[PDB]
Amino acid sequence: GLVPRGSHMNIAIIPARGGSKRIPRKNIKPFHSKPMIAWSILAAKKAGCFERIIVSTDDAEIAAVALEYGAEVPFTRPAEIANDYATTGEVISHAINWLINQQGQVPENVCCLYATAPFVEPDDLCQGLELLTFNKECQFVFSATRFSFPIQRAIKLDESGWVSMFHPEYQLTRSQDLEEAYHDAGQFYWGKANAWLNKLPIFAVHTQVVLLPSHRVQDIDTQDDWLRAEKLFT
Amino acid sequence: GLVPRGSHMNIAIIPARGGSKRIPRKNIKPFHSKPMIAWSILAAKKAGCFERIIVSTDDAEIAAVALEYGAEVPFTRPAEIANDYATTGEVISHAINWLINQQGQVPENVCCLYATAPFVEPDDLCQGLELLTFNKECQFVFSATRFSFPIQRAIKLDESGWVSMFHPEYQLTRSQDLEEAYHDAGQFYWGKANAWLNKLPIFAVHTQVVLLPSHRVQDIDTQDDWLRAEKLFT
Repeated sequence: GLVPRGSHMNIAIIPARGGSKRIPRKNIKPFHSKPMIAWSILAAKKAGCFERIIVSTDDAEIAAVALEYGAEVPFTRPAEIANDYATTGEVISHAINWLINQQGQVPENVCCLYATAPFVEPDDLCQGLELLTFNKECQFVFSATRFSFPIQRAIKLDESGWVSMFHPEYQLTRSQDLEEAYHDAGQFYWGKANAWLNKLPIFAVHTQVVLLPSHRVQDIDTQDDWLRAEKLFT
Repeated sequence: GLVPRGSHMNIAIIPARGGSKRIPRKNIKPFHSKPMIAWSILAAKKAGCFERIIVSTDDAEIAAVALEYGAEVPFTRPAEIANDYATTGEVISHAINWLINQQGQVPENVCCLYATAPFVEPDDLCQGLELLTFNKECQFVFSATRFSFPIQRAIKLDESGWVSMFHPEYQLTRSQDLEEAYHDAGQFYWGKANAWLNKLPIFAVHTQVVLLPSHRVQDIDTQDDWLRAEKLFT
């Protein structure tokens, strides 16, 4: 863990908490015959732009699996309570301060990579760094994806199933004429260390995205989702 | 083609035009080793709630394939021009008037089923009828699906890649507190015959939906999409 004199310290933090309600043991449940978190550690390792890849967990079993797959677990966070679910920003800040305070290493660019993100592309990770660093004023870069249907044409259902538009002014508007819309794909978030530390708001500062195609963005929120995403990963 | 005395005339119309720019011959291109339109005719036949299943096309080759798979092609529309792409409503109205005028049969409930809709469930088709008919004032029922990410948190990109929110007032709003949003899945549209004939606006009248789960709603807009949707259909 020597580094070039003059190089910038770029790291991956992979948060993972125990306790997930919908899919028990979600972060270590097998996905295509590895614990789910393995795929994120593996992608971070293959990307080649990180000098450290750390799992931040509050759970000793998850810690064990992360070490098994070659991530660093330099600390274990104390178990969270349900009425105090730590935000991503709180976990990332914790890790950055811990590195500074406990190890005297000052991160510059910090990538939060989700534990459940098995279609993440090593290359998208590196593209995000490059966008973060090329644009001097950029504080964050996150994985995003296009909405597959125009948000302007969204409808709501009343309590009796009756349809109405959210925005009736677009009822007759040409599709070509609707402004393109995107959302957070929920896979990775690069930020400048000071951005995370200062709790800058990602969607309101100088933020860029790496755009992922729809097929690489997969919901894995239920057991039925986990099955369908396994069948597709093969 | 005898019917019970006192029964209501319920039909499927499957529009199909030639000329598709992105996927040539899209409506008859093989999908899992049948022409794409076959899957829609097949589902309509299996649903068991239609007394006629008609393909409305402007193309003799498509007509041939539709007859081959057991749809009726009682007429061929004259080829369209590119500067006069007929709306769904125009095609449906044409077919309904044609049945009345040319054959003296008056449709009551009319289902427009897209030619490219291979994950459509026979049962969803029948559920739509039942919703159309149970609710006296209902003019339309269409296949819809939830947005997978909240539309209120959508972002836009300026010409330099810079992120901003469409609706900054929701920057800190709880996910639980966002109103659920849906969109037209683009698979089928039931309507009362008079609704189609009177050109009633689907999203502004008495309209219901049949809600399809995300995995059954698949984009098939490109050649790469056609491949991925074949791999999944197996």
